[PDB]
Amino acid sequence: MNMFSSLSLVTLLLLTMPIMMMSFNTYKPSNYPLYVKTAISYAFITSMIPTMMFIHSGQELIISNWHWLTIQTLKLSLSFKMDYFSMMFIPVALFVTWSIMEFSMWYMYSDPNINKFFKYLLLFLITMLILVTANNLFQLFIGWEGVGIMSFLLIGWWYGRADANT
Amino acid sequence: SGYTPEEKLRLQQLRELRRRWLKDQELSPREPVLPPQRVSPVERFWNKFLQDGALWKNVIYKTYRHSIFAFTHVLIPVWIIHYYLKYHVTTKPYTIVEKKPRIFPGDTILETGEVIPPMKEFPDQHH
Amino acid sequence: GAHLARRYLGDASVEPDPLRMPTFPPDYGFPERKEREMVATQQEMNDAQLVLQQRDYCAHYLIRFLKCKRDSFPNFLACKHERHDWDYCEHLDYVKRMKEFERERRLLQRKKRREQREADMA
Amino acid sequence: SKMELPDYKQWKIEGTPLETVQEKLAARGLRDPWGRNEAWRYMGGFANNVSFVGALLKGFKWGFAAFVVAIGAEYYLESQK
Amino acid sequence: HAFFKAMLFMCSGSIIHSLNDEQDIRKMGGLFKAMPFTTTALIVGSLALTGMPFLTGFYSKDLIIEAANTSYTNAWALLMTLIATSFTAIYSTRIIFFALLGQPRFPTLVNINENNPLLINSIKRLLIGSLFAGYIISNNIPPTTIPQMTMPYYLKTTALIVTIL
Amino acid sequence: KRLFIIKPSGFY
Amino acid sequence: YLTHQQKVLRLYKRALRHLESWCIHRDKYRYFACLLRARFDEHKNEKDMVKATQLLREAEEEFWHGQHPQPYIFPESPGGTSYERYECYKVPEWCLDDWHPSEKAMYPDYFAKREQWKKLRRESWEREVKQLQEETPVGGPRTEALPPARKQGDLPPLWWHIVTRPRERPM
Amino acid sequence: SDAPPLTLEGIKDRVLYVLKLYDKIDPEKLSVNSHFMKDLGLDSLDQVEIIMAMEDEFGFEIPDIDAEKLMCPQEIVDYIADKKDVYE
Amino acid sequence: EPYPDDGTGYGDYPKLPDRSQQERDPWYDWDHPDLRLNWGEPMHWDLDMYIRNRVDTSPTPV
Amino acid sequence: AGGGAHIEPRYRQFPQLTRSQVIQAEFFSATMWFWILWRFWHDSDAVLGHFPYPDPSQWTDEELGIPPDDE
Amino acid sequence: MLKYIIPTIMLMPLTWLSKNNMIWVNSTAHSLLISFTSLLLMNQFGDNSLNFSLLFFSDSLSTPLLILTMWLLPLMLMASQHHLSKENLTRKKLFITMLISLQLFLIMTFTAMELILFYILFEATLVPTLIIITRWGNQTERLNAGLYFLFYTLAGSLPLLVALIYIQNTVGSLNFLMLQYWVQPVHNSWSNVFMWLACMMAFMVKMPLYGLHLWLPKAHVEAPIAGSMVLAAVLLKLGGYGMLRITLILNPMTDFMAYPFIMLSLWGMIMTSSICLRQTDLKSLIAYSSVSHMALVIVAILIQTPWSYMGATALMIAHGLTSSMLFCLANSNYERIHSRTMILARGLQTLLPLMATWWLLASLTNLALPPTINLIGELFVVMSTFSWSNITIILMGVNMVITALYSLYMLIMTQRGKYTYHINNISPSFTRENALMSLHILPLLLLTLNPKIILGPLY
Ligand SMILES: C[C@H](CCC(=O)O)[C@H]1CC[C@H]2[C@@H]3[C@H](O)C[C@@H]4C[C@H](O)CC[C@]4(C)[C@H]3C[C@H](O)[C@]12C
Ligand SMILES: *C(=O)CCCCCCCCCCCCC
Ligand SMILES: [Zn+2]
Repeated sequence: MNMFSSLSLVTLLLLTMPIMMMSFNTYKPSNYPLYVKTAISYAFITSMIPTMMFIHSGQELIISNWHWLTIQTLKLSLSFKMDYFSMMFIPVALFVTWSIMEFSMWYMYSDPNINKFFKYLLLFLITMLILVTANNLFQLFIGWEGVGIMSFLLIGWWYGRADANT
Repeated sequence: SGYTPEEKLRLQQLRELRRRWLKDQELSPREPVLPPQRVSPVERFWNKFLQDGALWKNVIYKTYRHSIFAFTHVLIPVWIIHYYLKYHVTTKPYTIVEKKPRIFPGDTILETGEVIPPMKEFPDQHH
Repeated sequence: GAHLARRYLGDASVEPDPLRMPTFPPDYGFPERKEREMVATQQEMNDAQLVLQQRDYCAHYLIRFLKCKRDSFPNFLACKHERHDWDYCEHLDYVKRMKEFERERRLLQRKKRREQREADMA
Repeated sequence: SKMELPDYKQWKIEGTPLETVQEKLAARGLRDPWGRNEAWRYMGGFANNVSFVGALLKGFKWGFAAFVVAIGAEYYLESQK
Repeated sequence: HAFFKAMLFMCSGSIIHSLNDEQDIRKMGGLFKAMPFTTTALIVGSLALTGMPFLTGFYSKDLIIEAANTSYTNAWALLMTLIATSFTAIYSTRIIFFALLGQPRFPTLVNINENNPLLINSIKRLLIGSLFAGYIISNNIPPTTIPQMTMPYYLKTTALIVTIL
Repeated sequence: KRLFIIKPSGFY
Repeated sequence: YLTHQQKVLRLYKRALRHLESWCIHRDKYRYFACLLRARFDEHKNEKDMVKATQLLREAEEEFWHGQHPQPYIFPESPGGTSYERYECYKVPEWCLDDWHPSEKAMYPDYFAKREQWKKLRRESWEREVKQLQEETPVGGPRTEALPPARKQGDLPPLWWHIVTRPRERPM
Repeated sequence: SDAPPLTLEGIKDRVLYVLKLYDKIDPEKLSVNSHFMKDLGLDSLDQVEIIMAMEDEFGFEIPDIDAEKLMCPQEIVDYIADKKDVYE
Repeated sequence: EPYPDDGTGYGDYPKLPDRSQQERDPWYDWDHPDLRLNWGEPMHWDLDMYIRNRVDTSPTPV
Repeated sequence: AGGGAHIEPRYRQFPQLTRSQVIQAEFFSATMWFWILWRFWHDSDAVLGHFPYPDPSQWTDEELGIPPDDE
Repeated sequence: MLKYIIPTIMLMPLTWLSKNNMIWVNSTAHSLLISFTSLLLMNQFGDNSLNFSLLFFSDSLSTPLLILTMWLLPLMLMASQHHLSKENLTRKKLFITMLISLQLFLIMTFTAMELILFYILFEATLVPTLIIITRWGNQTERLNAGLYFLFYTLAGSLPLLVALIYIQNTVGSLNFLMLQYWVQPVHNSWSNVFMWLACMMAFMVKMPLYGLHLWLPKAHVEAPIAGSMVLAAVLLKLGGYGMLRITLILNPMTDFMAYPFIMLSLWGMIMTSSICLRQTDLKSLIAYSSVSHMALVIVAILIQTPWSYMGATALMIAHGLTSSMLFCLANSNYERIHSRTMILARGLQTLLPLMATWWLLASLTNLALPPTINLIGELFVVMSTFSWSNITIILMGVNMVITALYSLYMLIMTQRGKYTYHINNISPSFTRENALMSLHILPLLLLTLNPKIILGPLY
């Protein structure tokens, strides 16, 4: 239970490490696109371990780690569902994202704000995983709206282009 | 009906200013005049250790980059999560709930030694 | 499907309604109708956590196959033989639920002959 | 650098589909001035190109060769031991 | 779908950069040999989308049509799905024909380069995944339904026939 | 061939 | 206002582009571009001015009915896929007057050189103002375009922004 | 963008290289300074095709308010030069 | 042309044609290229509805 | 960016290639066809048919237990 | 509550007895210390409120409104340092005196245990607010704005005065604690209909209710930056706080008397949100946003469910920080271009990269991006109104669409696009401007982690 649970949260925690370091804890902007890409790579490996266990014995568990808010008889706890849908989709999304970030290092190489672009590509992934592993609707709603707003910023990346803002 | 004599003269005059202005937009070898940047001794070791190509050793260097990454980004976070899960989350009821394992006939329960009788005879056939 | 044209473009009271499958009297009509046996009675089915719909009759076939998968791991290519056994059992189960289609279809073309025989007797 | 433009006296319309345009516009008393401007698209490496069926069949000769040996390879240790 | 749909965009992205940010297929073509690696993945993915047998996409796309045809479904809705599957091949062939076959319509001075290791590896991994992902997932996910496998000869290959047609 | 990129003051 | 010559020339420019979009293939474009080129030659000798207009109003109508529903657009034009894609990178030049010395010293040559242009503009401005006011009708200016440098030394009036406009590909 | 910057010499070489497959301008008579109405006497509508030829060679499309004003193969270099910030 | 004196409050504000800013020469040198206006040009009563990010009234092929 | 082989953009001509590009590009194409061919051989039932479809027309009225028409 | 009243009074001597060049430093510093001490009001119990004395008490409804009030005073002093730069010293120290006197009336208003003491201080806030608008407004319309802001409030406040006194002669006490135990039901008679309106219309005007809102676009737009911040951050919540209290003694008549005011709010919510789509003034656009957001508070208070009250409290606090932040962002542009027209300065993200980040964060909270307290408050009101009537989801869903349209339209018309060519005085963002925005958003974002402290007495 400990290995399955621990490896199923480190995947969500690892992806946030590049975002936290953007508060000027390790200032290496030139390496950030590679730093963010490598983080996705290790997230995929850590995700496979809980995925294999589900394939092996069908193991499946909930993780209601943090009690956030109790509205009378409605207790909202940040809860992660690790089941068929999440165990199988999480490796795929990270595996695909792994390829995209490596591709972006080349396609977006000349962009003056490639660091900002790789922060937004990583913010979307975090919100997608919140959506995927959500166990209660409110938490799902957090990710549901999260992907929507990141899509807005990425589409309007070239904000001087009036057609992009539209 | 091309350019009137004035228009060609103006364009050339502007083009003489324009292409001089763009020439101003170049940086001398000294530029940018960066401040004195400190280099950590750990950085000095690898810069002097790599130097020439030496493709054979670059395999280790990537391991050093990955060894640190697997330490600060995997080993440290998993220690925090396991400590958090094993002593604060699991010490409260139903915070972690496991779907009970799928039991099958002809198996032994590791906890009580119970044995589930196998299924009846199969009236099966070939192909 | 092909009989759909026979119920939409053609006659109506010949094909059996999928939602009104045989309401005719009980097994009477076929001498010595038996009862299909069940191997995993109540607890074996509710111990592998089989899906609510999967455990129809071949649960024992499914339970046997799921036993191999939990054991053959990481050899996922294995257990191919057991899957075919479970698939074949459902194939027979599909034809059995398909016999009742033609079975009632002919019981309808036979029921109209008596209806038409009496109608035209005068 | 001083990139070198290939010699221009090598764009021959004849022997290419652009020539057939000349055979057509001649029937009405006109010529294609830019036929030699588009000539570089039909000659050289660009000359000829696989069809749609051939494109799908890319790298099929080797794969079938691996298949025939592969199935036979399995057959050897199939009914031997 | 994630494996090969993502692969097509990256391959499409490769064509865009080489042709100086040109996305109109009416200014492409003759790239089958100029960029063989992008061509391979693009053709590989375009086949995965259309549902070639035994290729990531077949193990999900075709299983749906078999279940759709053999279910208490809506007649008109079923016809739309089958007609759409045919439309998948038509516009997929539009991408291949107008950007890989024929003669190049693109301008004269163009940098058609594909040797960048980042570009190749990004496509390569999905190219591997675009072929074997369907087989691996389908043979590891535990069963959760009673799939239908007996059907008329024309309801087990309609997706294959319509796409070829 | 390094050109000067004009940017708004990033110091403040 | 456009001239009757230009309108025919424009309609010829559009027709080939819209014609090109329909054809796709270069070989078929030449076979059909010439025929369209031929049809203009038929009335190219027209000198009626009342039937040339009549055909032109039928030339535009013919073009409109058969115009492409998705004409090709070069990907930096008003409608292309990269139009204004770099306007976010086109910072003005006056923003450098607000730079901090700690970062202005990063390019000692650049800003020493800049003062030359400001002097070249601050001293030249009064001459540029004088030139425009003395080459204009008493009522006021009647068209666009400005007189170029008449004598030596003086630069064209209203040259600063035209010369110093942000580079079209800043980064 | 990985596209090498266009050099001033490169543009002019490309311009003539375009105006040497026309089959309507004498290769031995056209130079950097060669009008289309006053020196070599070319058709007005041929300018449109000449302009179209340049656009398909450089990508960017010239407006039909200054393209008409360009009948001087060198001037085409002048216009293209001051549309891609080419100074050398 | 003043707006009709129907008493809805338009006053003596010119009724310019209901043409979208997208229907302006994209190649002309505007004072405000994004909005396609000339400094001092009287502005349409609904200029904020006819900017390029909003209602467009350009001719359609059909 | 990356290795940067820096294959110069040539003028009107066929773009330059490299040995690695063609070798790997052709490599997977062979793998795709081998994978299609290999899986077709072992399990062709999953692509054509699993179990023969029993025609209900070529049956009898006895296996279904249809009572005699004369009662 | 004397531990917060006396320090607030002592800021006035501090300003007047401080050095001529240290008025801003001293007032800002000591006002931040008073804000810090206000965190002691969170000693709240699950059964009883924190009752200090016969005059003052602080429950879970008053506490969040007190902390926002005392936290807002330091931020108003930072925002005022620019336009009060060529002002003579005596008038600068009078301007600060009005701001301090306004906070003093506000904290006592939010803690008055007696509803007539609540009324006096409730009305006492008009005097300093009117003086700030009319004496330190930049336009000629400020004089007309004060008249609208004054007579709209007094047109509804005076009937409330009569109703409150009538209640005391009937019940015997206007002490709030007593009313919780002596409240009697209200019969359905014409006399009680006008007792209901008199007790409520004084607060509808201040919320404001749709129809009775014409003063807000005139007062919030002509007021100086400090006036707008307090006007939209706290003074609008005076109406909300009033209803949450006085609706205790209006049951069961609120069941049907609320219908006309729910349709004005539910529909007026859509109308005012739509108005923001076509505003030519950036400050005016933000003013109409407050009307749309406060329409939810009126609905939540008038349907009287545990979820509606929880949402209303979080919405009032959430809107207080957001509305104040938006006014500050709009003023930074004004301090440079000196014009409120929204279409005059564009593409500002190219000249002020960091200020554009504040614009994005401000806009996202305005459109209720989860899990911000803006969404938590709005979501709870939507859940409660659905049970009130399932059809209301249509109106509160359409409002969500319009709210996102005008919030991002505001973010696109100023920050994106092409920079204005003829504007060359857009200097970089001062540390004062950047720190002013960070103080609005950081507490707003931090409250998400522990939001139970802004959910009101019914948590
Ligand atoms: C391992 C990865 C890729 C380098 C490689 O090819 O091995 C390299 C690229 C840049 C590196 C990161 C950046 O240097 C920034 C950080 C620097 C510190 O050493 C802490 C880890 C830190 C986050 C590094 C972890 C890792 O070594 C990184 C991510
Ligand atoms: C039963 O429901 C059949 C549904 C199948 C619908 C698709 C029919 C396609 C037939 C195409 C003609 C092929 C004739 C060989
Ligand atoms: Zn100012």
